[PDB]
Amino acid sequence: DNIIMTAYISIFVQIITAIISVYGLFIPLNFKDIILREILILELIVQIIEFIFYIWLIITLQSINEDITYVRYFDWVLTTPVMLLTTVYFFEYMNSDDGIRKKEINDRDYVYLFYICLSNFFMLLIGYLGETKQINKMLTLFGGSFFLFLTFYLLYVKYTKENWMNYIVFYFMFLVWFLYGFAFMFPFSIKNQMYNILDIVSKNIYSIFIFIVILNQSYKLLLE
Repeated sequence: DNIIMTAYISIFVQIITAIISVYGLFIPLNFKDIILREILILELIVQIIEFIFYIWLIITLQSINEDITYVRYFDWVLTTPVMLLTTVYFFEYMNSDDGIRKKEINDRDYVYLFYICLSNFFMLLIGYLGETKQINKMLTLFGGSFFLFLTFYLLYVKYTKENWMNYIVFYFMFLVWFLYGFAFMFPFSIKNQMYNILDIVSKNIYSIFIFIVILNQSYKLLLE
């Protein structure tokens, strides 16, 4: 009952977040702030993949004859790299006194961003091998956690500055992603309830956060 229930809740919050996000795209910004729009567009692309998974889940859960948790990885392998890119864009936005856009960041940092996504890919591959019972759960937790910590280390040392704004965003995101590893430990029903709620936080709450930053910047523009 509780997987299907939390899946419907997720889908509700997905639809509300998509509405807020699309409105966000239209809100007037200074040219130096337009990377926030670039971020919201990528978050909406993520939402397309998330939605297809959640519709598949609610339809499929009617009649299930195996642990289908592994199917989430077909979503994660596409969405998590995009989410790491939008995190980099936000930190660069936050920490750049000068206007910066994704083209300039992508062109300059291509190699480093590739390695962030490669670390993240190895995390997911180890998780997938664990989820499909090809390696034991302890080895999965250790190997997956190693690559999670490597991904966030790479993010930290290149893209953070030493102030409260940076610590708050970085460490909240880190905790949320860590809890996907925590969830891995749990039996099928509890694990999938946890993933259903975590997706709301990692994906949808991030989009709403970006929307709020856009609202704040647009108001400054209106007032000036």
